[PDB]
Amino acid sequence: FVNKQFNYKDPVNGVDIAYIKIPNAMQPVKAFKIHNKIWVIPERDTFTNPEEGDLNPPPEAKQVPVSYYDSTYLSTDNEKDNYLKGVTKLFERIYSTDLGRMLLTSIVRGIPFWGGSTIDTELKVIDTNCINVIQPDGSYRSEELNLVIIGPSADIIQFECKSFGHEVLNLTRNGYGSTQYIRFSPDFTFGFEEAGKFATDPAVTLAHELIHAGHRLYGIAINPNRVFKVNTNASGLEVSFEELRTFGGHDAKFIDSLQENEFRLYYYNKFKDIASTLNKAKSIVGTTASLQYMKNVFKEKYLLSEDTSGKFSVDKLKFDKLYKMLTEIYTEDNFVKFFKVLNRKTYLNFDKAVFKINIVPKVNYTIYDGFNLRNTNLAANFNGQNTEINNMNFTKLK
Amino acid sequence: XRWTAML
Ligand code: NI
Ligand SMILES: [Zn+2]
Repeated sequence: FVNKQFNYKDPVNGVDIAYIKIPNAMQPVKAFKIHNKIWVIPERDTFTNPEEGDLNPPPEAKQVPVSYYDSTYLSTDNEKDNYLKGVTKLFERIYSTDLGRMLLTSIVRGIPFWGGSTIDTELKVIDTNCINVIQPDGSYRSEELNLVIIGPSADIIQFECKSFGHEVLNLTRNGYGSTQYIRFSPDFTFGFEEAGKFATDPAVTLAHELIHAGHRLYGIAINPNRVFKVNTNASGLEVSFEELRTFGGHDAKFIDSLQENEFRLYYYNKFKDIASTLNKAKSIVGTTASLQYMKNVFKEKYLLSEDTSGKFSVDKLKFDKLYKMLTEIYTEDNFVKFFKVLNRKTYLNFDKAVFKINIVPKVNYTIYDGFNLRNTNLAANFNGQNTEINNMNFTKLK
Repeated sequence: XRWTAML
């Protein structure tokens, strides 16, 4: 999946290795283009939210296994090299499964809608769905992208999708989508039971964020104000439908069917508004792509049907298929099945431990087996994920 | 995001 075996120290070339700036709306940071539309920035995220530049534990911080702070993590070239190789490895592990091959393909196709214009006959890119790539002469060129993998902010283990918003549009819920920045680290993982003896395979963790990214890129994320009040056992706790859907499996039990019907109809109409916008367009801003090219890009993204006179429309069956793919097929639970790893069987459990790991060495973790290395003592019984048995690979954090 | 993050 990933074009090249990048080393962090590889010389910049202004194409797939480059110093870049992120919308807001900072010094340039070294970034690597690991695939069409997908970049990796091996830096702590002090950028997507300028205020969050302090990496020290704040007053009243939580503790492991809820949060973990270390202002020094991912500061050196060696750890940045390891981060890049770690993330690369997880993409290949994900891509090596039919399911992950499909998700990644959906992500690459998921170009954020060009809804930047104020004139409704003009297609224009939204600037916050781009990065600025520095050139040899110190100038910058704007490049559109779908996905960025970036190191975590202050709380090292707070992985999540974030994206830049629009003054008025809800890009992640209006079918338009937006460039997704996934705060993530391959250098840590979490323990669960069944004490936290067993370690989550970091590939499932990344896939979980990629699923969120899929929703957000297709502008179909469920408003976080839609929640389920948790009543599985034991007062107060809520979980968003967006998270329940992302996990899938057992947790589909808690999604209000009547509500899901509302969402499905809502987004169908949103895709319809997109078709209409493409149909009204008479001009396009930019020197690179043609109006007809971009139209085609979004035809493919939303699986629109195109008639004799170039007019677009949404196909009910094709929408149903895509929407189902994005929301029902692409789930953490389904990934567990494809990876054949031990994992939580519900989203609704709290981690019991956090571990430092290193999946870069072939002897530790592989594309095909993760920690459960075939032809080793770690092959059977998820021994590889067993933090006591696979002692060399996990260091529990304080 | 994982559930534990809500804490
Ligand atoms: Ni149940
Ligand atoms: Zn999540």
